[PDB]
Amino acid sequence: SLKITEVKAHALSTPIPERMRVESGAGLKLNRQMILVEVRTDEGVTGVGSPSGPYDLAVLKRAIEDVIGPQLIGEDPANINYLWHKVFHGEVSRNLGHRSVGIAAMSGVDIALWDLKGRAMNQPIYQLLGGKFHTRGVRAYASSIYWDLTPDQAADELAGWVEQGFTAAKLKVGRAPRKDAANLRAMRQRVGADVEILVDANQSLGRHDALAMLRILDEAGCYWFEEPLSIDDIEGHRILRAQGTPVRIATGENLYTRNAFNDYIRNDAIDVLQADASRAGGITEALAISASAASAHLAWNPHTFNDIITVAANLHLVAASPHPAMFEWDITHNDLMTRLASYDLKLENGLVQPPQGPGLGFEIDWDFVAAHAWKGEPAIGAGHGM
Amino acid sequence: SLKITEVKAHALSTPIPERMRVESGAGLKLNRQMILVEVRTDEGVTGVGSPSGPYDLAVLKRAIEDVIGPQLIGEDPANINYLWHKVFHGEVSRNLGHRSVGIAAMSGVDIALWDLKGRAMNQPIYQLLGGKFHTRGVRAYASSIYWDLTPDQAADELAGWVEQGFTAAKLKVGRAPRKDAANLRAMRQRVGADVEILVDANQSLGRHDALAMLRILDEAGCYWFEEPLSIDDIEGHRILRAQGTPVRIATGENLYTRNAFNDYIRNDAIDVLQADASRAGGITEALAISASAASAHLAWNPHTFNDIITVAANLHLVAASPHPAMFEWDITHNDLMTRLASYDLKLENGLVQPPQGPGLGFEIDWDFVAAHAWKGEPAIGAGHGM
Ligand SMILES: O=C(O)[C@@H](O)[C@H](O)[C@@H](O)C(=O)O
Ligand SMILES: [Mg+2]
Ligand SMILES: [Mg+2]
Ligand SMILES: [Mg+2]
Ligand SMILES: [Mg+2]
Repeated sequence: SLKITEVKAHALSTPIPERMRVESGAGLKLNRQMILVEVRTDEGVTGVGSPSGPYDLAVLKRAIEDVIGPQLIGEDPANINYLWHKVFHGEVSRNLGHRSVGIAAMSGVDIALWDLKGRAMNQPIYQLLGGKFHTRGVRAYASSIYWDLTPDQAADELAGWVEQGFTAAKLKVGRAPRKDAANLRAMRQRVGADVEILVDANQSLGRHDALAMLRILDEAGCYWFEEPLSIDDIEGHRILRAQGTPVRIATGENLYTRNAFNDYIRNDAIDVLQADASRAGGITEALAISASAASAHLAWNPHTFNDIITVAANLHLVAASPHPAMFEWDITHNDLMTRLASYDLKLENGLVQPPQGPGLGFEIDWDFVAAHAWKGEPAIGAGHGM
Repeated sequence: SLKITEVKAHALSTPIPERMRVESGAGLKLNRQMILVEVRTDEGVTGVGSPSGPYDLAVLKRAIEDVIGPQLIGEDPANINYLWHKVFHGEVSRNLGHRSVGIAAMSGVDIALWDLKGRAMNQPIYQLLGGKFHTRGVRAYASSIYWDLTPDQAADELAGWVEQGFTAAKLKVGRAPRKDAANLRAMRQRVGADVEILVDANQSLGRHDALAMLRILDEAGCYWFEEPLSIDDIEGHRILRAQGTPVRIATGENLYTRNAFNDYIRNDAIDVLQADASRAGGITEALAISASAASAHLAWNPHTFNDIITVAANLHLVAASPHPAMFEWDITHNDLMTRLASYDLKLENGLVQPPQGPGLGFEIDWDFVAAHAWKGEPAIGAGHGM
């Protein structure tokens, strides 16, 4: 058996050309950042992970190295299940908060343990998880068309992503619902019925404006309505779902652990659970959430948006899961999606395949890592919701 | 009008002699720690606060100075309501997590803004809040008799607090329910019916063991059963409450914002909301939670346990609130209760009075602060629940 010797958190920042910054309810993007988690062992088998973002990099680094890390040093990394609970009950729930950046931190470490396990076994993570369900590949969507566009421009951008091979894409909404509606109408007219259009309000709407928008989304045949409301308003989501439209009510990037999703399910408040393996507790926790969605006859389609590691970690699980595929793929300017690792976007008939190597299944460019150390740059401007 | 110039977070640690270290489901106490928040203005009016604990001090310091702080610099501190929302929607909810150490961090800053406001106005916080309801003083309880005692020892400790003037005290339970039961029985026999006995399991029990223990709490006429279960199991709390006993089901030190408590209320799952002004969002947020409890014909009795600032902040609110008083007073070894400030425990006929000075109502001993800089010591050993 191996023993964990170090838990490291590398803070990384990559720039965004001013014109390529995009804004949603989450704020105006400034620099694409991440923590690259590195778990080392006595025999030199290493796993890597990411706790997603945007979350302050110093907060993440401290939580990972100095709160979670000490619970892992000296432990057999093979006992991922034991270690999840040791960390959650020993430190994170009480001492970082039960639905928190500490849970995202745990997630990054958990992903690294799964990567380590796959590397030790010389198997891709999806093989450990029972192998593929989606044997031919996983249907992806282009994430996302952001604010600050006219309707013709939104339609142009959608048509562009479709030309690149995407069969689905997402639109950010929430600031100016009349403009959002005009954008959606133009988008649908441009591409026709065979392209799925998803909408994401980043918690920007109140209940009544969300009900008004849902009518529009229904008219436009939208696939889902993501974060239509504050994630704190469970009943509001039930109200939207109770309208009985074919538009799925989706949320989950900002909800943590299976406990959050259980509360939504018990209140008939969710169609699509979007728990991200890199945020909601780890691969370990996302597995449980995906299963719980299926038990309730609901869907799990994770949020994946931060870096190529968060994408890859979720993709292993999605490939292995019988849930209908609607796999988030960040198409915005992001060096962490292109230059961090050897795994790249490749669409065939609208589908992507999980990485095929051991663990997460690709190689990290450590020269790139060394050249992009964080120097205190901000990731994102102030969010909305006031 | 003033302008905020600096938001500082002083990391402090104070030791606990070996024999004085107590253990509960939250862990074995090692050092009593805090962040002392200091908000400065251009005209030299300063407010202080605390975001409670245990939470990692470096995580807190970074969140306060470098995540929350930048949203405050240059702002008029008088607009506490505006600033709460600027911070929550701008940064904390999404970028630190909606039920998180970030919320505790916000709470410390919010308390400091209220302290600053009171100092600027030359009024105690309770006067701003509409003045006293509890004009004669606030009934307190001794917090707490911890694990590791025999029944005779538990009864003697309780009798000791009664001799000191307390009309109520709390017992920690959950590791060995048969011993817990024996302790309670001995305690009740010793003091008779006129002393309130509270019980706190620190999330240690599952549903069936909690139902079994509730029968014994009922037999012993206990006032409340605090954190009987994981705070993530709302339905389990409903089950306990549905037994219809005179024992109140209490939770809240580990639940964040009014949203958590609304979910408990909507599920008929809570009798006593324990939202702490220094954890759950601030004085601003605790005010709303207290009001919401009253609207639902339930009680708000805050958790207050970390330092004299968290005690004082809650006491101003409790003094002003019509809720029946059951005010938590940390009687364990804690230099942050005795040496940080000029305000101390003064029990008269079982009651305490809020500080009478401006703002929080006492002065900080800055020499003590300077002499107790954190040097990386841990606050608490691994918690339980696994
Ligand atoms: O000592 C402990 O068990 C905790 O740190 C406290 O917060 C406790 O739950 C309480 O109600 O004051
Ligand atoms: Mg567990
Ligand atoms: Mg989203
Ligand atoms: Mg608000
Ligand atoms: Mg407690």
